[PDB]
Formats: sequence, structure tokens, C-alpha cells
Amino acid sequence: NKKIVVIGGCGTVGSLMARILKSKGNDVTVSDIRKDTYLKDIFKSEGIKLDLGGHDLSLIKKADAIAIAPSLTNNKKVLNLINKNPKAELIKIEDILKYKVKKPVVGITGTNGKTTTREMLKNILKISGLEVPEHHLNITEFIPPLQARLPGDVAVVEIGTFGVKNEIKRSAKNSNVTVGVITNISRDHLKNISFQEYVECKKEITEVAKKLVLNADDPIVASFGNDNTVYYGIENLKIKIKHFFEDRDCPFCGKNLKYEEIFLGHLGKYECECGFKRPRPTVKAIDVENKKFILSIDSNEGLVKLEYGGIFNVYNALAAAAAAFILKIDFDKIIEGLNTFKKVPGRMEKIYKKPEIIIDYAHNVAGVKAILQTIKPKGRLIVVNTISSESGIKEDIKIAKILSSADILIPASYSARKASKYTNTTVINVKSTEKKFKKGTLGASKFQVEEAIKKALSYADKNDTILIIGEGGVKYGREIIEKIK
Ligand SMILES: [Zn+2]
Repeated sequence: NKKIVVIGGCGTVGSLMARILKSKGNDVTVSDIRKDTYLKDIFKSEGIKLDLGGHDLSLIKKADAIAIAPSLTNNKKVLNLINKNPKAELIKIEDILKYKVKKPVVGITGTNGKTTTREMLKNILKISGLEVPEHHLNITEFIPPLQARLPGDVAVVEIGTFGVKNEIKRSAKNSNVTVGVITNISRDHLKNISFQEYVECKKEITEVAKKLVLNADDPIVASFGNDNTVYYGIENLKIKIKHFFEDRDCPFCGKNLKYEEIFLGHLGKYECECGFKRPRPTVKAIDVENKKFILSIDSNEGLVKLEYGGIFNVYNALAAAAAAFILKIDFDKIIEGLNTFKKVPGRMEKIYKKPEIIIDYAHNVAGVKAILQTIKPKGRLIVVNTISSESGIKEDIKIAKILSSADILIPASYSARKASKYTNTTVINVKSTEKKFKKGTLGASKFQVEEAIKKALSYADKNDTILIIGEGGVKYGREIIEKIK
């Protein structure tokens, strides 16, 4: 119970440091040269007074302890101020990291589905009366460990990697992850690195998490399994779908894996002659249909009715379910959490009726495959691709080839245009994707997405579907359509 200043306490980490210290009972006040923060609402909500547009010397001087945001650990202007109060005690992020997390921490990792799994679980937990710490940020590595140190009952955090080694591991150990979840593994973030190296990065979660929630339908994820592992998966479909199959090699002997049934891409029921076989999942999805399936866990069975449907959403729901089960959450509550879950925007979002216009965050082969498998246009399919795969041209090409099923493909980014020359469908381009004046990757712009959408509307009938995929598309689609009305 002391007086603490948090210089640069409006930054991503500064904010969390501030809140954490405040949650231990302290006369906390944030000091920042910046005069604007979206965090004023949550700051005032938790009893953290502000001192923006410059630092109050009296504040700093009187205060007993001062916290410094990592991004300003060695800033002359800031240290010339911290040393105006030499007898005060310093609190850098390492000190806050020393703080013990005792709350159960659920860590979610994987290629796709992390966000939806995370929010589904957050819903399940919340309606069950459990406090989950929110970082309340508009954006790293220190976010997950610090978020988990915020007050609450159970922490649910995202631990991803661009493919950088020990990222997952360091952040997971620092978050004290007790329950480790892996949604799926596929090609993404492979800019310079190998797919193999990426998989090795993902395996890191299994080096810290005591318990593991693994996808049994993903051979690579499944092979990570230990003694404290709960597996989830699909046992059967009642609907017929397009496989979009992707090969997988046996992780133990290297031979190409044989599949007896396929659900989505590389997710299915597999086996190897060496003896490796898909584990029978205890958290399963029975009689899967588009927007309805029976979730079965031990002796319990409950009908899940999802708003946004699709096999990949079934998988997200299974992972969330499995995590909750590990947490001993009542079955009916797991069901309620799933059935009342509100899907995140940008996830198969309808933003126009005739023609149908959907926007979706899909940004890799697995994402495009998932939505293409789920989407069922009654009319034609016009795709507007704003994707500029972070892996590079190789996956862009793969995505374009996948997109060949589209009646029309309209590239909305430089990368997407470049890649579309290797696809076997009708390709209609726009001038904004014609010449890149600068070097290196240049993501889809508002104007490029604008031109592409207009071209799409120009070709679409009232009964057609225009699917807008990618970051740029989700980001500018609504306003482009609204300014066009
Ligand atoms: Zn094998």
C-alpha cells in the first residue's frame, strides 16, 4: 500500500504494469507526455488517476515508487526525471514478472482459430461465474504474461509466433501456462523459416504446460501428446463436404500419412504403418452438420448450435470445450457458452444482401480452404483477394490456385495480382495493383480494395456472392460499401 507513478504508463506494457500494481492495492497514478489514451475508461474504472500531457514533478517527487515502461528503459528525458527522486524505488517490467501467477492460466496456440477459440472459452468461463482478465488493448510477448498477472480466477491468453524460436516457450513459461491448447498446425509465418522449424516452435508449448488440449485430427499436433493430454476431434459428419486435402508426413517415421477420412484440409482420421495412429478423442463432435452438432464428453451429450458454422468453427468449439472440461466446468455451461457465443467481426461477416457481400479475415491456405468449404453461394462466386501472405509468393500462389474454384478472382493487392497469373479461373484486375513503385511487400490499400470491390459489384448479379478475403478487406470493406451505399 504505497504511492506509485508509472511513467509511460499509457503504452501497451506500461498500462498493464500500472493496472497490475494497482491491483495489489496502491496509490497508483499514470504519468505520460502523451495527452491521449483509449485506456482512460479502464484506468478510471480501476482507480488509476492520470497525469497526461506532461509529468507532474510534485507527483514524482512525493511518490515512493516509480515504474518505467520497457519501451523507455534508457530515455535521457525520463531518467533526468527519475533521478530527481533518487531514494524512490524502481520498478521495471522484470520486477513485475517476478510476481507469482497462481491463477490457472490457459494458453492458446496454433496456426488458425486462436482468437475464436479464446473468445468461446472466455464466454464459457464468464457465464460460469469466473473472472477473466482483459488486457483492453488495441494491438506482443509481454502482453500474455502480464495479462495473466491481472486480477481474476482464470487467465486465457494467446501465445503465437511469427516463427521465432523460444518465443512461444519464453512467453508461456512467463505466463505460467497450466493448460496448453493447440488448435491446428499449417503453413503460415514461414517467411524465411522452414515449415519444420515452425512446427518446432509450436511444440514449445508442450515444454511448459502441465496439461495439454490437443487436436486429434491434426497429426502433427496429436504427436505432441503426453500423459496429461485431453484430445478433441470429429468422429463423423452428416453433411458432405469438399476435402481441400493437404498431405502430412508421419512425425515418427517420416512416411507419408494415410487417411481413412478427411474433414478439412489435413484434419481427418489418419494412420501410419509404423504404428502411429490418431488418438480417439474424449471431447468429440458427433453428427456434424453446418450449424449444429452433438458435443460428447464422457457420459454427456449436448447439441451445439453455432451462429457462424463450418467444420473449422466446430474445431474451434471443440478446443474451447476441451479446455473448459480440463477446467471442470459443468457440461451444460460448456454448451451454453458455445450456443450463446457472439462471433468476432470479420469472421464471415455479411455486409450487403443483394448481391451477397461477405468479408473475412482469411489470410492463409488453411483459412481460405475453411471458408470456401463452408460458404455456399446460391449464385456465382466472385472473390476479391486483398491477401498478401506473410510467408511470401509461394503461399500466395497456393492460395490463388485454391481460389480457382471462384467464378471470378479480383486481386486487391500487389502480391495477389502477381500470384493470380498461376490460377485457372477468370481473373479481372484493377489498375491500383498494376505497378508497385516501392520495393518489398506492400499490403492492400484502401484504394486497391475500393477498386476491386467496385469491379466486383460491376460483374455481380443480385443473386451472386462477392467474398472479400484478407486483412485489408475486413479493415476497409464496410466503409467502402457504406460510402458507396
Ligand atoms: Zn509413421
